[PDB]
Amino acid sequence: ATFEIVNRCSYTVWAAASKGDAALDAGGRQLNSGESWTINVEPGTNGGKIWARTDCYFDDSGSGICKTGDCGGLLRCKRFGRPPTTLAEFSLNQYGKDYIDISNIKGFNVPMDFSPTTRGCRGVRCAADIVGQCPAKLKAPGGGCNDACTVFQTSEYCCTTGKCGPTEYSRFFKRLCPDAFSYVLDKPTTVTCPGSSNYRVTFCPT
Repeated sequence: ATFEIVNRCSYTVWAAASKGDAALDAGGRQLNSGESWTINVEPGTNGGKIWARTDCYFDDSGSGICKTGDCGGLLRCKRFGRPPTTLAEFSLNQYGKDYIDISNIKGFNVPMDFSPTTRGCRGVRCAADIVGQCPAKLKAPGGGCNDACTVFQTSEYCCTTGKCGPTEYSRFFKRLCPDAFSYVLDKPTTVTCPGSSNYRVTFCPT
């Protein structure tokens, strides 16, 4: 499946793509403002994620640091990124269908649209100014808006036993972005697409 990753932000981002125990395609790349990078994701990839990283520095070996979404200091991510990270999430070719969503469960750094480029389903978007509106206790000094689990490490925010409810913090994310997961047991906003759809992830779509 192809994913065209487009940076419409006025700032550089370092795109990342991983399924948590491996890179997807090269795993990451710099995208200056306006640039597009197309990756190929294998059929059957379960639990894939794409995200933006901000404020990165990499040496000539692809080792370094990012202020949001750092994946073990690698340009080419094999692992998931350090919160806060807005997440484009997907599982493809699942009993013949693909499933896509956006999640704020690991916080928010960059606005994004995640849409099919092929027929048969809608896209999802989280493009409100979550960083600007972020509650004081969730603001990340390194940049972005943390989720409450990251900040407070409670069973209720982290949904550790699978019984949690919505919270004042999750409701903030849900108010700003109704179309994204705000906590682990949120009413799902997952879209079912035809198996083997192709996609575009756009940072700063508005």
